[PDB]
Amino acid sequence: RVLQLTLGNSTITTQEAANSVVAYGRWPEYLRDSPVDQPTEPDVAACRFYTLDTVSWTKESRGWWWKLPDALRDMGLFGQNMYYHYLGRSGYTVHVQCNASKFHQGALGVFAVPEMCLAGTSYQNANPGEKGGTFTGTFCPVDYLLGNGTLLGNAFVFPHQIINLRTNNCATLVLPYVNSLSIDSMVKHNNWGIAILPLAPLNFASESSPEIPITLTIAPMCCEFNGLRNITLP
Amino acid sequence: RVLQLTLGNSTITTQEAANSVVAYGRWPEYLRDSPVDQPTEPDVAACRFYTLDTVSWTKESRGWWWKLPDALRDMGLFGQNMYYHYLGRSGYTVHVQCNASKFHQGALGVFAVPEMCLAGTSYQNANPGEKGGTFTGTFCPVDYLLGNGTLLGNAFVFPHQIINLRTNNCATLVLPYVNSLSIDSMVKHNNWGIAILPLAPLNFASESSPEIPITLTIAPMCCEFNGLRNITLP
Amino acid sequence: XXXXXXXXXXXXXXXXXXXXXXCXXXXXXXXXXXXXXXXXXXXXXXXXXXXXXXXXXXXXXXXXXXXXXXXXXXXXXXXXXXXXXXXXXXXCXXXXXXXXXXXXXXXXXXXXXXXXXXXXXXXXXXXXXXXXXXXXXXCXXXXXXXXXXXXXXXXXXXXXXXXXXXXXXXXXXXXXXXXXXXXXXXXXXXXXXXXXXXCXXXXXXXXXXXXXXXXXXXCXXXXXXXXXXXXXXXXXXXXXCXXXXXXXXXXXXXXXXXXXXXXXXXXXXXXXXXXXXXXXXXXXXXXXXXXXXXXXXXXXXXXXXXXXXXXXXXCXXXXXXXXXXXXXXXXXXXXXXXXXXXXXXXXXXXXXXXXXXXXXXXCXXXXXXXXXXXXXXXXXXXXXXXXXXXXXXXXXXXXXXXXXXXXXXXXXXXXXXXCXXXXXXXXXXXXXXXXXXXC
Amino acid sequence: FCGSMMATGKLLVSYAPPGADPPKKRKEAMLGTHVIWDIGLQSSCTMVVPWISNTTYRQT
Repeated sequence: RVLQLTLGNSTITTQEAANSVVAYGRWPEYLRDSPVDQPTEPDVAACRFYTLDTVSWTKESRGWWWKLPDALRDMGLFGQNMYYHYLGRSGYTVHVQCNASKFHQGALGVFAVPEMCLAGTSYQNANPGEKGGTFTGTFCPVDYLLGNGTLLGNAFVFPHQIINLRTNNCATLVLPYVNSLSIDSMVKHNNWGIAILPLAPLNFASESSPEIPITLTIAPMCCEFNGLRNITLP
Repeated sequence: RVLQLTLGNSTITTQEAANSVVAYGRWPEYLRDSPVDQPTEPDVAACRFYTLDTVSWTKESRGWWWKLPDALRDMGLFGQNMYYHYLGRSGYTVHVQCNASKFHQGALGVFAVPEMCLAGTSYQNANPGEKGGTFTGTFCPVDYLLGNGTLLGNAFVFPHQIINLRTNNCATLVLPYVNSLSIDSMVKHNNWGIAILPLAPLNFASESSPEIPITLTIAPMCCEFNGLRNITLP
Repeated sequence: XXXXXXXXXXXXXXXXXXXXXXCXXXXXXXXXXXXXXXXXXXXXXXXXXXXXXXXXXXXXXXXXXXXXXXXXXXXXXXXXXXXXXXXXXXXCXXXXXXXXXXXXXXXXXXXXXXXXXXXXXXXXXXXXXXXXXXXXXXCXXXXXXXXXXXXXXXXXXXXXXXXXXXXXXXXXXXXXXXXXXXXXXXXXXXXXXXXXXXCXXXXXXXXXXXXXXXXXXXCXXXXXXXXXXXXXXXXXXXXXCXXXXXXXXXXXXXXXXXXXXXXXXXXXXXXXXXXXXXXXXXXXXXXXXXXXXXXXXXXXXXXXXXXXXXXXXXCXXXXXXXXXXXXXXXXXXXXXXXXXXXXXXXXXXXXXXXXXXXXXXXCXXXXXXXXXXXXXXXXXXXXXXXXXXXXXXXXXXXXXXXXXXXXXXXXXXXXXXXCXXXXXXXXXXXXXXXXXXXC
Repeated sequence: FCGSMMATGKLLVSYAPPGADPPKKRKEAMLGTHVIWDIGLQSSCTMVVPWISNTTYRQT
């Protein structure tokens, strides 16, 4: 069975979004009552599954990472909205599938990390846009650290899902908007940050594709923006 | 008394739109029933009063003219819509005021002309964009002809209104969409064309502004576009 | 980033024929409506001129003959009238107005005409030069419709070896001709010991080899940039970008680098509208182009100067496609050499240098570092039929050109010409005349 | 698709509507309308392109 999800001009097929995890079990929604609260609401075409360029997981692949909204600082509309607008706030459904054959043992951890400050500093350095940033096992923040001198084994606190190949081959984190504010400048501040690390090292059979692809399908949800609308009076 | 008309981010003050004329007494509206008819409906921000650069009417001014939609081939949004879209159709309220002092005798005729083929040939030649095109009294199509070797005196057939200065100083034509089709390529085909000619020659008192300004405030109404939306099926 | 690969770099189209300059872009050169390609025709030692834009329409300062084509990646140029002024390098772009340019190397279109003979005009050495022990035997090879213009200097009935440095000039736009002024420099004792120092020129004009032997006994928008700048290794090298209008362009004060042995390339486009700029990916850490909000001026500075970053920077503040703009192209050099004043040596026009209807009476501005030797005539008064030769490069990193101003044989007593050899580098003014010798 | 039963991948099929230009990069095409058809899940992507024309009868 395969569900075919649609968001206007975009469509994604999904085996079974049974293993969907909403971070902190909070579904993303708009700003509740708590016009005057300037909720410019363009939930039309900026809410379509976008697809980042796939990375090629290999034997010695350390890991990948993308900041959000950053990633979509170009995905057409949404990327636009993050300029004609000063303020905004979107949740996001991140949908990571990585099709592989039944002969590829391996396992990835997808970690959504609120305010993912990757340590070891210059805007561009920490914003790899749409191609994401990679880790290293010794610029590239240390993998088993996630920049921040932490022991990997604890990552699992952060909304996470494990793509153990000999089972599900997809994963879907659902991040809701999270921040110390109620709305904010979507451009200069990346609420989330998705890191994908290989837990079990990718291994396969003799003559088989030695580099399985993994795609990210980030769809901004219930997004909104500030206001330019002023007011007049007679 | 002065009415203050609003269309989102734009606002126009108008003395009294009492002398408003709808061409052929047909108000512009959308495509009636006569989704399947692919009526992509973005009647949001493309429907705001735009304002063309004012022309300076003088003694020896012959006349001016603008093709529509052409004119708005740049007025932000609407101009955009005429590219991301293949098909479209908009009416328009054209609102021509020309503030002058009580000491300026003069009179203009505003003529809306469906399919205004200005004769004497190269796209750019017949599409002066937003600054409009001017006439001449002998490139510049002959004024008392409107290109087409016609006698001026008959213009009045075409939806028209006369700005006789010693009376109303504004004029508002309301064109509805007109064409041999039901929808069309807004870009390569100018449904209307507004020509403003001075009937009574502009004259004034000794030391007074010798060049009264006339502004055009074209607001596209009930506009719509073709479709990119395809369809899938299991 | 739509590219371009201008094939057929070398092409010689004579007058009366039809030239061409094809384009082959890797990516499309049109998206919205019109094309982003174009047809250019830039001569040697010039700025970013306006020939064509949008691949269909024509730019300001051009004729109607130059047509348009290439509504895609595969574009080309058009010319229905070839001449001597048609000699200009053509390079199709892939941008209309946006600040994202990346053009190809170049597809030059040379000109030709009926072959002519190259007369030998050998002059004697100056006195002020000979005193210093810089006796050089000059020989001009101008007024010839052939590229190959050799000048082999002799000494005591034997051709010299490792004692000459000739320099050929550009293609004169008069009747498709060229020039070449060579000089055989030697020591004082060397020139004194030698009886005669002849020089032959066997070009593709005459049957035999002609020479001239003489005994060494008796005989919309604009932007005026600054001049060239001199600096050392690991120093500063910027360029002035000031306009003579209200302000700059809408998009931004774009720049196009022009280094030695290259056509054109985009580096970075800095705006003078507000503050934001936009550069290319390749150039990084050496395109510090800012904006001066004082008198409507821009900048084109580059830190950590290298041999590569050393290029003539300017700004072509073009708003529309037809009415464009360019700069003076203020050269920014980076080498290790001391500056020196250009001393002008007077070379008299003898009967040997005379061709029965001419008398080459010019000067010699040798021993001048930081190449800047422009030899004018009577403080830049008359300049017709004369062409400026290219400066040669020495091992020491100096420059010594040879400018020969043609004159009348009879007119060598009444009037007198003075060639002002200026040098802004060393800032030494000098204007030596050229009197006639009896011999 | 009519390749291995074990083979697997994802192809993006995109409908560039008329007037525009066919997309040349996958990216541009993902911005447009487009199915992301997983080889491995369904051996066949179907998709009805829609009817359009100003001149409400296309000329052959």
